[PDB]
Amino acid sequence: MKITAVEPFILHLPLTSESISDSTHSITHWGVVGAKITTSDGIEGYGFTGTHAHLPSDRLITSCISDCYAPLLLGEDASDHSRLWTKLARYPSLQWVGRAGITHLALAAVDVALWDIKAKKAGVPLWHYLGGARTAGVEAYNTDIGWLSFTLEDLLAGSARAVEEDGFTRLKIKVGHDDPNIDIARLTAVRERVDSAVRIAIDGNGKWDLPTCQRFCAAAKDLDIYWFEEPLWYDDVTSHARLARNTSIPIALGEQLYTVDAFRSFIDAGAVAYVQPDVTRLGGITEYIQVADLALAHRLPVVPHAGEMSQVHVHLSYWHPASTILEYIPWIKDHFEEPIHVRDGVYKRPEQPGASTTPLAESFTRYGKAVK
Amino acid sequence: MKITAVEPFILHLPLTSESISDSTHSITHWGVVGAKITTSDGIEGYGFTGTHAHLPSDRLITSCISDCYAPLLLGEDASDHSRLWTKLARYPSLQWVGRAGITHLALAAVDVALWDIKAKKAGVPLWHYLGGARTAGVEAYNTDIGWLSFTLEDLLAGSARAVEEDGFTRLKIKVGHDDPNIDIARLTAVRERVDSAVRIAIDGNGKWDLPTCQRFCAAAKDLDIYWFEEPLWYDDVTSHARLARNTSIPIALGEQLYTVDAFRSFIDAGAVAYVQPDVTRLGGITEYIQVADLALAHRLPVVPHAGEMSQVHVHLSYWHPASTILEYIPWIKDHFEEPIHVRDGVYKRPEQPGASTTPLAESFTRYGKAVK
Amino acid sequence: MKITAVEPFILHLPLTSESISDSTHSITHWGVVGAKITTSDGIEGYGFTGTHAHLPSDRLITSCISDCYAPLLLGEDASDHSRLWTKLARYPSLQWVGRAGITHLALAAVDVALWDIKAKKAGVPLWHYLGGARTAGVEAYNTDIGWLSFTLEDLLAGSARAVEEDGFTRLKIKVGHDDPNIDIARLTAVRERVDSAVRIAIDGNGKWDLPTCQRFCAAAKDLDIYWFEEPLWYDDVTSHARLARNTSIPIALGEQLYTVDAFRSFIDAGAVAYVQPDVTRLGGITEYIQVADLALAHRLPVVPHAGEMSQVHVHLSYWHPASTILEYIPWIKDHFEEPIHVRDGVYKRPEQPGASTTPLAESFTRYGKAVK
Amino acid sequence: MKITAVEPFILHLPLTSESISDSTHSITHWGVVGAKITTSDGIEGYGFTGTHAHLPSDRLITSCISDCYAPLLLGEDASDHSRLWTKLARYPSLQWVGRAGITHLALAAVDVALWDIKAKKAGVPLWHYLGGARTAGVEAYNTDIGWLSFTLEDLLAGSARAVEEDGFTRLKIKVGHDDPNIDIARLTAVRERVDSAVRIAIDGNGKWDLPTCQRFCAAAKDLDIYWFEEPLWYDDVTSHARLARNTSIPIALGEQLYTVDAFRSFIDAGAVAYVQPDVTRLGGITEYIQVADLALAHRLPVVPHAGEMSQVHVHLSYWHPASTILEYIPWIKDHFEEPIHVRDGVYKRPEQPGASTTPLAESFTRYGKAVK
Amino acid sequence: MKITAVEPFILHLPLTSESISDSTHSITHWGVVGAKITTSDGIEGYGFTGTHAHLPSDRLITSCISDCYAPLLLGEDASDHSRLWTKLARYPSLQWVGRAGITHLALAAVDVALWDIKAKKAGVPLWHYLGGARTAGVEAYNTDIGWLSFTLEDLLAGSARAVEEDGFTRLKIKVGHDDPNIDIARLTAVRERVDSAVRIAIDGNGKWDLPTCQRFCAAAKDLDIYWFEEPLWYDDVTSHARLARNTSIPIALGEQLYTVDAFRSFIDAGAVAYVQPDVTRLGGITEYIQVADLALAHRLPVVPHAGEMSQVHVHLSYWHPASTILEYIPWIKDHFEEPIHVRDGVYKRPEQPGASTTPLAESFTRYGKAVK
Ligand SMILES: O=C(NO)[C@H](O)[C@H](O)[C@H](O)CO
Ligand SMILES: O=C(NO)[C@H](O)[C@H](O)[C@H](O)CO
Ligand SMILES: O=C(NO)[C@H](O)[C@H](O)[C@H](O)CO
Ligand SMILES: O=C(NO)[C@H](O)[C@H](O)[C@H](O)CO
Ligand SMILES: O=C(NO)[C@H](O)[C@H](O)[C@H](O)CO
Ligand SMILES: [Ca+2]
Ligand SMILES: [Ca+2]
Ligand SMILES: [Ca+2]
Ligand SMILES: [Cl-]
Ligand SMILES: [Cl-]
Ligand SMILES: [Cl-]
Ligand SMILES: [Cl-]
Ligand SMILES: [Cl-]
Ligand SMILES: [Cl-]
Ligand SMILES: [Cl-]
Ligand SMILES: [Cl-]
Ligand SMILES: [Cl-]
Ligand SMILES: [Cl-]
Ligand SMILES: [Cl-]
Ligand SMILES: [Cl-]
Ligand SMILES: [Cl-]
Ligand SMILES: [Cl-]
Ligand SMILES: [Cl-]
Ligand SMILES: [Cl-]
Ligand SMILES: [Cl-]
Ligand SMILES: [Mg+2]
Ligand SMILES: [Mg+2]
Ligand SMILES: [Mg+2]
Ligand SMILES: [Mg+2]
Ligand SMILES: [Mg+2]
Repeated sequence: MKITAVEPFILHLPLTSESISDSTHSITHWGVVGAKITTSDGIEGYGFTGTHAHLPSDRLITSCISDCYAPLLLGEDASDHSRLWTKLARYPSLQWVGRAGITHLALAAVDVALWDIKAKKAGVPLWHYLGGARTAGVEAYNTDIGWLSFTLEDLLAGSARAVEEDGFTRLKIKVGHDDPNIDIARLTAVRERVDSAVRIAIDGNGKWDLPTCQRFCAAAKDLDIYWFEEPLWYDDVTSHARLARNTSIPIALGEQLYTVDAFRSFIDAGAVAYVQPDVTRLGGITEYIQVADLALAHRLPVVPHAGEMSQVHVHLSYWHPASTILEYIPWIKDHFEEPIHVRDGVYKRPEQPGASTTPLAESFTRYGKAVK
Repeated sequence: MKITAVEPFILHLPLTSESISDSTHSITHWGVVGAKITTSDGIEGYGFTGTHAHLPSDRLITSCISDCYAPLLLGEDASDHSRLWTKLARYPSLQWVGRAGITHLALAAVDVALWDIKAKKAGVPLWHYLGGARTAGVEAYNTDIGWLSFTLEDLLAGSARAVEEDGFTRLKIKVGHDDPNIDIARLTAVRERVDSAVRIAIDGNGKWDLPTCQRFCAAAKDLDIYWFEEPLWYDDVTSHARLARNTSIPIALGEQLYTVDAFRSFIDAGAVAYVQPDVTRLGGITEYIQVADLALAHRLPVVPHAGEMSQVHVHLSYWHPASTILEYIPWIKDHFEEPIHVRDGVYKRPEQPGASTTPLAESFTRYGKAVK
Repeated sequence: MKITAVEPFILHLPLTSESISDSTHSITHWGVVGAKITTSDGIEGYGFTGTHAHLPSDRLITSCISDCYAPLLLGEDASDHSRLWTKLARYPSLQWVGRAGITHLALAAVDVALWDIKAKKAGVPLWHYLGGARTAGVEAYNTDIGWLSFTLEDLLAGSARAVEEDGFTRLKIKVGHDDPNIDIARLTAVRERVDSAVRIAIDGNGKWDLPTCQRFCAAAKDLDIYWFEEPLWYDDVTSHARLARNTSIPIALGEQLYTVDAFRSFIDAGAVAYVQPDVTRLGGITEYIQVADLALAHRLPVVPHAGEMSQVHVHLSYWHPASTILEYIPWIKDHFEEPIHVRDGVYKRPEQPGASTTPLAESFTRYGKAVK
Repeated sequence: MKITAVEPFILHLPLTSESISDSTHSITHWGVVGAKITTSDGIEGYGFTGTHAHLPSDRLITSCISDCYAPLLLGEDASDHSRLWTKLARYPSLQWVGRAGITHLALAAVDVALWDIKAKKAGVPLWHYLGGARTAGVEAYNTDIGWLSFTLEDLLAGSARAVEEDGFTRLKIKVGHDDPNIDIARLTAVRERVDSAVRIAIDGNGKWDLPTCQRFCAAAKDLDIYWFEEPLWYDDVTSHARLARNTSIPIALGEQLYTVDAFRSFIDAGAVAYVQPDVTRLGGITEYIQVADLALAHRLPVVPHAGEMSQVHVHLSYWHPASTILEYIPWIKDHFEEPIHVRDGVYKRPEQPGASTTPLAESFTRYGKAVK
Repeated sequence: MKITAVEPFILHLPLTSESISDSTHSITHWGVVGAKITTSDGIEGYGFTGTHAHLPSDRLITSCISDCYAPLLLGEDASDHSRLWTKLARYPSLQWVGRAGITHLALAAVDVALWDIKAKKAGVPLWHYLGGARTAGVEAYNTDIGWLSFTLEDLLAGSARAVEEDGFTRLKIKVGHDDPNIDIARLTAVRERVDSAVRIAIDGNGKWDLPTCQRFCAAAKDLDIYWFEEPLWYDDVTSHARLARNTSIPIALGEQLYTVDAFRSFIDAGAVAYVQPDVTRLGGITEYIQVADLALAHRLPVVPHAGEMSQVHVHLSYWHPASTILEYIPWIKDHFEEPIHVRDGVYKRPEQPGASTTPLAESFTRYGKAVK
């Protein structure tokens, strides 16, 4: 049906703690920056990217949606999401300043909105729309207990609680101290504290260089590390490729990669084992699927990064057959008409029509930010 | 909606000539071998593979459909095509005798029928269902004027008529004489006879070995050969990789590859530049799309092989953005409710709901063969 | 001598326990699916593939034999097994739907029957026919004690028994739990239970992905694992090549590879150390010998998978100079005119004319299935 | 000296023709989009990126300068350009939505401005500031005669005039018709029309795929093509590496690469011979010099793309010892206090203090666009 | 300003001990061998290489400065350091006998002098001149406690004092006994004596062969070695590449590499992780910056070798963004107008105008050697 409006929005949503840090960033709010797209039948779709809620750059994203993309969308058939992807992504003067960064992030929001419309119009949740479930249950792993800002006491207590009270069997812990031996001490303590059956991944958020990583990986050989995420600089294929061959610890990455080209480059190089596409980083669901299919072709597991806090990815992980486990961070879920829900370490299947990207009205009222 | 019936069928359809040959095969009929699947809502989906109309082996495919797969489909929701693909393909005892060959051909027919249903239920042609058109017009190329069984006089007459009467500006001509210099002579004569702006691809159907191809390609350096399809034995990746590096002539292949894995092997090795997935050889549209995505990641053109005489691939080439041109062979199109149609070298865009796999009732009656 | 009849058959034979499982399959019977080929001199040759005894698909193999291949065999000189291998394998309309899967499994059964005729006519067991013995004793390894379906208790009791009562010094144990640390625990217990001089290989039957295998293999570094069989997806060469370089544990594979081409791809990539051809999966003894010669040229060991419960491979392992040890599973032996036999961990050298593929007349009677 | 103001600007400057096209873009104006930075001593520095004068996206770049970066610049010592490059480029919440695209183009404008200040404070032109001249004359090549939008007649006329009247001996001609043989015809005609000692490079602006390029390059074997710029998709390293190996024609690229990492991927793969950094695309002069040094280490020539119509690159090419020739397009030069000037195919060496980025005052009033 | 005089000098400065040794050399003095260059404004710039104070070869370097290079410098504008680098380095008859060795060490002294002038004329320390500080503090590592000539007792004493009294948390210890197990013993003792958070690098000074290194690195697996510097022969890229792949211990090198080309060979081969350019070995600051930029493009750390006891490299490490830590050896610092100074393991940021290369006037009279 015809697109009748495109309306950008910004939400700045509070976190589990007043501030959290990884190796590289410290944040107080999560940005949900996106667009609401309405069709002539009254259907409203929502899509968004995920930011660190820095309002001046959030507004670059919304301005690209309103001023650059909206005129290319109004009056077009929303059904035609694959045609409209190319229309926007490769619009020549936008491509000139694009292919990555702001324009791509804004493209992601639009694309996801169109998919939310499609599934809404069909009257079914997206995972079902796309062709049904590949698993009886998508397992969660808990990232929220693992922030680098946590003192060791708090890291241990939260990790213990997740496992002993909340039924997680999979955690992810941040690393990235200037001296990695501090990380080794932290992980060693977590491993002594929790049951040996608990799987523990780690994430460096691109902090370290190749030689630092080689040493750390050798030092972590007995800690049964499930994967090491973003060990190195995001755009350095070759360093990842060298590291992967130097250790048995699997490398995970993808949350900072904007394009299918970039994923191809890392995958072909053997520089990534756990592939982490993100509909908020890549060009939406349309490009995510292409990356997932690339991963499948290499028989590599798809573990998407929670740029959208798994609101969209719970669908894609329930559906796409290369998928395995699913990141869990509970910061924003209660602000959606259909919150993700994890119990006993398993994500529930979405039930409402769409991609569970529709925020509560009250959340816009309370936490909406002006776009100009 | 629930699947209430799965009924296999075989059509043996006559060709443009009494017999045609390429380097390897001589045939008098094309086999359309597949499944009609009915759902509880009265929708009827069709899908098929393509064979050389050898009845005893055609019945192997239909028996796998009725005897192996129908019990796993009856009563399932036809909507769940992704889940059902895994259910069938990976059914352990079938996988044991499968992963390729007869079981995969049968899987292809089922998977296409389920997509036909899905598009029919949505009330739209498959290309539109998938997300809209990537082009205003898919260009065709004519294979039917190029058979190896044609005398040079007839090869020339047909090629000239395609170009000068029918408006084709793209042809494919078979090669594969024992002495390739005969092919060079044939191609040289075609090149002298038709306008220089006619594009001419060639197809060896896997007849020659690596040294024979190296010499042939060097000898063909002034003939402006668009691609060299299946130059070497179908499962030999390395020989293709070495030829590709030895010549500027592009290599095309895919029509004999059963799996995404095989595609990945060839692509990653640099052993193919024109990727030729085929919904009748791969595990249907579901697996085709994965291969198309894989080729898109490598920025390589998708030019699918007409195993279904392009009745399905017209949709897929209208939609998938890596697609370029489309093989035309007019043998079966008049037996469908929506025939493909080419005018002035361009495929007509499909209009009817479904994947244009629905044969005319009267074509079953006249050309059907008993499945037992 | 001229072939005068080709008669397919199916036997469904019971196992050591009522059900066994590995990482991927659970089965209750073994399918012996094949052909009896009679020559004008009254000699009867038997050859068969090995299936999971799924009757509907067993009948696809037998119908290929009777309806597709029998017409190409009747009247031919059975002596000409090399010429007839090509005649059948490359018959154009059948190659079109083959090269792998059902048509190749059927081909295997025919080929082995022709070899059985050749050795019977000569009056000698196959190993002798081929050129004599490479060893005075083919050592066995016991797979039947290691099924993934066994509880730790039973796994330990069976392993102890094979070693302590039955004189085995080589075992293979299945792995492939969702969490490989459960397999680490099982293996560690076996290692504690049996004498250190027992060689223990493992087999994942294709169940895990590359990063999972990397972590497992690092974790298994002290368990003295003899080989890790089918660690990854069967058709994924690259993942195997990366795993092989990441660990010192040798990789074994081949039971699922249909062709000499697939073996060459894995071997050339350094993706396999223990090469596992199977006459029931490859195109019979004919293609087996090609792959065994390929392995010899790489100075790699040939350790065939017991698709035929070693009834044929005992001959080939006694003869081919690259051969080493031989899988033992005792499920079907007692149904043959010459059962394999293992005493003190060594295979008895066969003595009767042929390839020891002739089943007892009573076992058709009791365990035969109708082919139609 | 302290930075006291940061003021963005947009100029839309008319071209030589009403419209021009390459294979991908059609434009009527050139966008000079940047920042004027004032220090407490009264020095004003100018820097800018280069756009296709699409006002809604130009304003994303300005809004990044004023709303994201100015607050990080006000009160800092302008002299600290290397420290400030990092402060802005790696500011956590901006890196989150950057590393490429709009944030990087804005960084480039700021960086160039701070270099302009530096050389203005020192009272010397940039090339002298950086350490003196590597050549007595930088040779020019004329791109403005070769647009794809030119008829053959006009391409010939203009090329002839550049060479016969204006004293150029180096030209660049666009290619990228859907059928490359039209380009071969065009080039063939140009080669006939102009003297044989005229060097002719070509530029596809990323239009074609690998196989198309392989065939074109073979067919261009006698045209003496100096380089083939952007033959393939901008982010596809592998296709470029494969092409570079397949032809003797040198590959040129860089104008679309945002980072040193991207350049290093292409250079290390042997995917580029003529390295084309651009201060308007990379993060300004600071990042350009890194890339030029990287090219030097590989002994490859540096031939920067005219994103700033060579107002800045004339300095960098007079200084950096890896530099060779310099693109010339005369669209904006007369709008500057020190226009570039080419006589007899050689650039005048700049004389005024600064980076020749200062527009004439009347430029802003006549061609300025409002930033909101 | 014009160069008016070029005057070479030699200082022989005493060390911390009467003699020191590494695996290859024993020395009693450090040679500061360079040039004082005077301009017409009265500014005097100093630059030097670093020798083992062998007077007959020191005088080859001085004689190159005075007899080969001064005539190419007198009357030139000192500001033109990049042009002059080329004029000298590539002067045809000197390049003939150069590109490395004595002519290159002399070039390095001249180049550093011209940079010293530049920063002195601008009235600022070099690090500020080049664009400001990348860090608030450059960390030091102490090499002077680790000489191979130290008994185990003295190695332990000094290491303990550096850490416990002087506040170092980073040390470098020489290795290179004929039997590396003596070094393993030494290191093992050091690791026991000092706190576990002390980082310990090692340096073999090119003493051992590949197999010796492979075994040592394996045996050093629990010693937490930060890097292994110059493990192998200085010009043997391949052995270094093979070693780097065989161990998780990072390789460091560069102090013996004269050119950017050599660095690029090692970096591209993956033969070095810690890049160690030295202004006294490469052609001064000009060539150092090229190599540091090359390392940046590979995201590798730059840790320059103290050929000038870090008098110059303190500036380059405060500025260049790829820099990490800085070698400290206190032998000569007190002989300079601005000594380097380390407190609590951190270098003071230089304050005086110039490159801190200016010796105290009384240095020449007390420690000067005659150049003829
Ligand atoms: O790496 C991640 N998850 O895998 C998170 O995205 C980051 O840690 C947060 O955004 C804070 O920067
Ligand atoms: O190669 C082909 N198209 O590209 C055709 O499929 C074959 O030539 C036909 O099936 C006849 O064997
Ligand atoms: O892998 C094996 N031996 O090595 C066995 O073939 C399988 O475990 C059985 O057929 C059950 O699936
Ligand atoms: O490729 C180029 N120079 O080498 C030009 O930048 C483009 O042709 C213009 O921006 C118009 O798109
Ligand atoms: O290798 C070193 N630092 O890293 C030192 O330069 C040498 O040990 C001294 O020059 C004595 O030969
Ligand atoms: Ca790939
Ligand atoms: Ca081989
Ligand atoms: Ca490099
Ligand atoms: Cl951006
Ligand atoms: Cl997942
Ligand atoms: Cl996983
Ligand atoms: Cl959440
Ligand atoms: Cl607002
Ligand atoms: Cl088959
Ligand atoms: Cl094409
Ligand atoms: Cl047709
Ligand atoms: Cl099959
Ligand atoms: Cl063995
Ligand atoms: Cl048995
Ligand atoms: Cl952007
Ligand atoms: Cl040049
Ligand atoms: Cl201009
Ligand atoms: Cl020398
Ligand atoms: Cl460091
Ligand atoms: Cl010192
Ligand atoms: Mg992460
Ligand atoms: Mg073909
Ligand atoms: Mg097995
Ligand atoms: Mg260009
Ligand atoms: Mg050293």
